[PDB]
Amino acid sequence: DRTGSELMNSSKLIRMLEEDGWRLVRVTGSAHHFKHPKKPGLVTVPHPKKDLPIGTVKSIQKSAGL
Repeated sequence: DRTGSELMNSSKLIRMLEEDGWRLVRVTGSAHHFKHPKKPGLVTVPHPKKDLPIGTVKSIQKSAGL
């Protein structure tokens, strides 16, 4: 609930990130650091318990999907 470095996300689309083959290579309290063994991309989803819009997620999908 800040206005800086808000990478926090909570959405069903995070599950898609898992199903795409992204693996948690670095475990953190809230921030899940995912790496896909094919593309040089690192996706970090900090997942709290809260209804969060996909506004940041669709930005993640740019790195996670492309």
